Amino acid sequence: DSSSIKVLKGLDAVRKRPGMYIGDTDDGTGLHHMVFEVVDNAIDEALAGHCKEIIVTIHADNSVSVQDDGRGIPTGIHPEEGVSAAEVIMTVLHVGVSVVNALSQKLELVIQREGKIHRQIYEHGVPQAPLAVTGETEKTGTMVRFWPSLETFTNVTEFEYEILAKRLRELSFLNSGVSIRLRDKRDGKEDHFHYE
Ligand SMILES: CNc1cccc2cc(C(=O)Nc3ccc(C(=O)O)cc3)c(=O)[nH]c12
Repeated sequence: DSSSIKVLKGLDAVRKRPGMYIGDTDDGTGLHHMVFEVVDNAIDEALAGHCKEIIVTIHADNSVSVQDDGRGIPTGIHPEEGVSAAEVIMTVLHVGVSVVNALSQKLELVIQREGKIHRQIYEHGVPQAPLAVTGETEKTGTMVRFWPSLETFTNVTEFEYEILAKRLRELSFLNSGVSIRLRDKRDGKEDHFHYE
């Protein structure tokens, strides 16, 4: 199946030359760019008028989650490639959320839409299983939590609050109307960014 082959070549490509996709993997810039890429996806959903709140969280285990209250990534199985439209978005190259997926040792996807909660787990960009319904809900949105591969990233491996805060504040400025929360579980620090 062409599609599976393609996807794995893409993932492999990104892990072999991460500099070409995420930036420097020693100085922290690439590592923080992982967060910004995921956030940019949530910003699109806000720009489209479906997302009002985005929540960025620094977890104690040095992963980062991004939650929006948008529509939820479509979950219906694409006829054309045999898996959830969400998995296509998470894995197909073109920088795209697939790059962050490729360079994460684990990624967790939680989608709320059409009354159902769906969940999928990825490792180094590869799904452990197809997207599956775990429950019901009245809410909508997309939550992506990722744990960056320490095979890829060295030296600066811990997320730095201030670096995330500066960029998220910039993004709220550029995208007037979007409301962004940043919360650090390591010490309870939090901020709310919202402009005009
Ligand atoms: C944390 N959030 C987050 C992380 C990473 C990727 C995405 C991707 C989307 C997205 O693709 N939404 C979307 C919604 C509806 C439809 C439709 O046709 O109904 C098509 C696309 C998103 O909303 N949020 C994301």
